[PDB]
Amino acid sequence: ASSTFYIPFVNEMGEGSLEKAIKDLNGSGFKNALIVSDAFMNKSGVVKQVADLLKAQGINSAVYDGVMPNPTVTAVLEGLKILKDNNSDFVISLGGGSPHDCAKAIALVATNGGEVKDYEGIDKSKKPALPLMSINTTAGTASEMTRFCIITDEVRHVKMAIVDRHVTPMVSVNDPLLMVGMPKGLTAATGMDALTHAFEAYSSTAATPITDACALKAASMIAKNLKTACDNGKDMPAREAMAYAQFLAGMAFNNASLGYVHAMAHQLGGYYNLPHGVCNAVLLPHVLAYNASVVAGRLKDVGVAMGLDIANLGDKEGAEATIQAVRDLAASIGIPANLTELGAKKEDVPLLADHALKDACALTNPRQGDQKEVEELFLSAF
Amino acid sequence: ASSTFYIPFVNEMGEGSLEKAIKDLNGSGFKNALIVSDAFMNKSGVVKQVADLLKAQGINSAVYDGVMPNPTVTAVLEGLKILKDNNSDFVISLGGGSPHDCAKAIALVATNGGEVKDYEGIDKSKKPALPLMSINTTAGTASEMTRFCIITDEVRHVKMAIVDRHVTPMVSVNDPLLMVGMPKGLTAATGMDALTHAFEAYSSTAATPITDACALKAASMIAKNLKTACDNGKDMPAREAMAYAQFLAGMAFNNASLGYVHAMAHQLGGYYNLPHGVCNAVLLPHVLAYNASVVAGRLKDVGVAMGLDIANLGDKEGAEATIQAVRDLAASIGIPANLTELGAKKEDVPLLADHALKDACALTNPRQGDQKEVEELFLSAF
Ligand SMILES: NC(=O)c1ccc[n+]([C@@H]2O[C@H](COP(=O)([O-])OP(=O)(O)OC[C@H]3O[C@@H](n4cnc5c(N)ncnc54)[C@H](O)[C@@H]3O)[C@@H](O)[C@H]2O)c1
Ligand SMILES: NC(=O)c1ccc[n+]([C@@H]2O[C@H](COP(=O)([O-])OP(=O)(O)OC[C@H]3O[C@@H](n4cnc5c(N)ncnc54)[C@H](O)[C@@H]3O)[C@@H](O)[C@H]2O)c1
Ligand SMILES: [Fe+2]
Ligand SMILES: [Fe+2]
Repeated sequence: ASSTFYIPFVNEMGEGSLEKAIKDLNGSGFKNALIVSDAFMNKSGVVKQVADLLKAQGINSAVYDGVMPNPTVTAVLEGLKILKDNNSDFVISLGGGSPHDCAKAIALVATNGGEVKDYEGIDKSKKPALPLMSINTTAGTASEMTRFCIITDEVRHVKMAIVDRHVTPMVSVNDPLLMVGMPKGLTAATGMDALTHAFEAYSSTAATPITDACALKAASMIAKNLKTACDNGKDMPAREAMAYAQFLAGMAFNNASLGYVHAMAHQLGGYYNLPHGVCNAVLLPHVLAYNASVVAGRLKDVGVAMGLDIANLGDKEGAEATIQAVRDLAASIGIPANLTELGAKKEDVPLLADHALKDACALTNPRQGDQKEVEELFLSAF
Repeated sequence: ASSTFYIPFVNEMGEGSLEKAIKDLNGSGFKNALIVSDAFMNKSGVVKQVADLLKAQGINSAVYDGVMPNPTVTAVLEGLKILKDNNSDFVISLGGGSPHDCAKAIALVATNGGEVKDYEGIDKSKKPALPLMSINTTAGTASEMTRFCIITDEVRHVKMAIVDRHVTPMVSVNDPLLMVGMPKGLTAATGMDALTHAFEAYSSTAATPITDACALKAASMIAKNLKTACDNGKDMPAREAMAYAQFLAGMAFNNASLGYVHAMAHQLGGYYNLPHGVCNAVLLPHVLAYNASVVAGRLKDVGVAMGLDIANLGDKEGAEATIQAVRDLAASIGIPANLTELGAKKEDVPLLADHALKDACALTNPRQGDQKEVEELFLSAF
């Protein structure tokens, strides 16, 4: 239906895929890698691990661990500098979403024009970014496989969006071994983010038969494995399932886009720098009820995929039960009860709702609302 | 077991996807294209169509329409000659699986030099093929998105399989506008080929959560639209659904690989010069029954995705009902009833089985047999 499916040419997954991925670099002609990650990744030795595997392949590396949650333009320039001083010939992002976005920005500018803003928009760059490999460590973002790059400009205090086929990593890596170390909180929040991606992509007005297939399979796997990974981060089968699941969710949202959960969430965790993952998790149930008036039938499909015994229910009751199941799941893994517990203030709703309707994710939401409707939706999230 | 998921980074689909894909070449830098197609595509004017759209973007093009079913080394060589004399900077395949494979080979050799036979096997090429855009016109092969390139050596009558991430097209195009012209025979054939891909991918020992989801969705869409597309090729929705379906089947088989149906069918064609699509179509049900002893349960899963009322049946029964549904679907769209009609001769069975066991697709079949069993499988299809 006049659509486009974006995704990396190569996506390595499963236990041991990291070594496989690095091993595949031998003979590639790369000599100097730029490892873009965060403080924690470098501290716990994950960076070292990569650097050594790389050395065993005759490839040296330089490290930039100055990435903070919700990347910034200063982080990028910071990486470009380190990149230049080491004359890096390729980039490797390591960690959760933040490192990938920063890395995508580094690699794009590395081979293209100047500042980041010059690429704020859709397919702005004319040249492919420097080869980029993204190694994911959380089970919920999928930023390692998206063509999205959101860099925050602390000047104008506005977050720029770079939707470009050129920021799609050349190779994505989802090795569950690097995920076993996720504490319960990050596991629950990123997993609920993955679930949100499935729900919003499946509900999107830009949905295709492909995104639908991936979205439902993702919700199914998350429904059968998120609780386990939260109650036992060492359960390798559950970790591998979530890695696959979060990728499937990405296959879906990277191409069908999202909705009001994210449009609204980006405002709480944007102006109030809250952890992306949880904001979506708490908002999800409430947005589903709102959208249920238009896509009750499809919310039921998701509930059915989730293993719920509702196939015989009408779409209305099926959607409610699915909405209830999401609430029960969130509660079972420690997700906050409402925005009140997130530190949000009801007096900020009018501002949040206005900026929410402005978010690019709001465009594909199945139900379109006005200022009043988004404000009341917010207030109900408290 | 860890896995890898291969796919072009950009995949354009739906009505109008052709115009979008060509428009996106603007500012790409490509000024001279080698269009690889066949006699039909050229005479019917599809080649001119594409050539003209390229012109509107200031891109010249040279055509090679010598491709025939089961692309050969000779065809590859001729195409490289035209490429050379025109110094084409990128390749565009146009048509079904034959042009895509021929184009992948031409593109791979253009940058890697040597001969086609040198790349037979896994990831043998050292450099990425010349940029390649694949425009698919049949609804069943998906070769516009795979990392497989099958070329036939006419001199010694030998099919060579090139399994290399470097042959993955840069951009795939699936515009149902180019599939509307498929005659009922080709619609039925390629449609059954896509269904075979789904079955074999779902039955494969290299299946993953991702290939499973894609395979099942492909089977569900085919069971719902193939018959409609055959009865009336002017039905755009049907054509578009078949296009997404065949792509989804490719998402599955390019990654989990195939099985005995293709292992055997590749021989019938590479010997009696029979159409790829029809060979698998007639063999499918006989191989499914053969494999039913090991994967009856998964075979039942496909049946359910196909909408069969077998959810409440046991695996053996569910599987048998699935296989019968396949036989009935094939009959309903005019697939020849057996290998005798195709012109296959029992006297050649011993050699067909021998080579079938040596086919790369055979390694993933869920049930491994021997010379005698494969010969008997063949004869059972006469
Ligand atoms: N394109 C979009 O619209 C979109 C969608 C979803 C998320 N995002 C972006 O993605 C980012 C969210 O990334 P995220 O939640 O994966 O994490 P971050 O938010 O990437 O990292 C969070 C923290 O978890 C740590 N961590 C990562 N893996 C770990 C492990 N295995 N064990 C222990 N600690 C680990 C990090 O070191 C860090 O301290 C945000 O910047 C968000 O805005 C963008
Ligand atoms: N992943 C892979 O690499 C892969 C998978 C399966 C099959 N294959 C290969 O692909 C080939 C099979 O290709 P196929 O069945 O698509 O067909 P071809 O075999 O591409 O073409 C068959 C005939 O159909 C015609 N045709 C194609 N599109 C048409 C249209 N829109 N309208 C009217 N006629 C049209 C052709 O001009 C030709 O006469 C085999 O050679 C096989 O080995 C490759
Ligand atoms: Fe998200
Ligand atoms: Fe096939």
